Amino acid sequence: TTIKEMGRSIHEIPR
Amino acid sequence: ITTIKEMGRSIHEIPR
Amino acid sequence: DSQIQFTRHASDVLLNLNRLRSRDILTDVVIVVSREQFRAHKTVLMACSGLFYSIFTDQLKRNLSVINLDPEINPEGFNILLDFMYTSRLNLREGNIMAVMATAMYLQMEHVVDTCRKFI
Amino acid sequence: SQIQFTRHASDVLLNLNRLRSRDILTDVVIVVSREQFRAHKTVLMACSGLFYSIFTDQLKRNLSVINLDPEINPEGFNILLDFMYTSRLNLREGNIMAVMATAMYLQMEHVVDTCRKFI
Ligand code: NA
Ligand code: NA
Repeated sequence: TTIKEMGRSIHEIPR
Repeated sequence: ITTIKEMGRSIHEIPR
Repeated sequence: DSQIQFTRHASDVLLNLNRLRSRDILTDVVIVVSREQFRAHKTVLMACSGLFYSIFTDQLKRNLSVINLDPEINPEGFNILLDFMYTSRLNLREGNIMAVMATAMYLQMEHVVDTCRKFI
Repeated sequence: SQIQFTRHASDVLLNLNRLRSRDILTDVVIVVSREQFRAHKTVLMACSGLFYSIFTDQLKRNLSVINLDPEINPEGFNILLDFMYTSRLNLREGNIMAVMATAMYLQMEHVVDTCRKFI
């Protein structure tokens, strides 16, 4: 069974 | 600016 | 002026990084999880995990080539998360979901933890 | 059950670009007519057949400095490097031929084929 997740998956590294 | 999506492969594929 | 947005470029890069991993090309760290060992690229680990990000931004730990995780961490759970990092696909089974979620919490992968909660 | 994170790869690539801009874990400098560009060998190899060959060549794979052909345009290289790390290729009338020539040199044929649509 495949389920799409469209939200962010991982942290965002800062600039 | 004219922004266009390209849906094809963008780069080479590295073999297994 | 024009800007072309290659919508599968990032996926194609990630596949090639996984191919490099499978061939052991330019990998720069081994993660040891009790009796099991997993080679990886530090850049991918840092991109995906707050724990690895914190380790490899420490000036005194950036050059570590061997990381021994806590003895309580489940190797299968780690392998599932490492595969997720390199493929965008999180493969869960009823028998391992709790171990995957616990490993994701330890690796500081909060969005993956939230997904795991949905499957009990 | 398999959960497919549809923006995961883009999120990874953005984070790799953040590491590049902060000079974290970069392992090579590409020199193009005395202009210097730091990068991650893994990303360069993922995107370019030329860099794939360079960084597996036993005679070159341990170098931390790579000098490109003297005829390669620095602006065109920067445009392609930004594309590698962002998926966005920025073209102008005054540089498209240099971008296309640089992509050919880097063995990035899909990028060359896109540039041809704008000529
Ligand atoms: Na890397
Ligand atoms: Na420099």
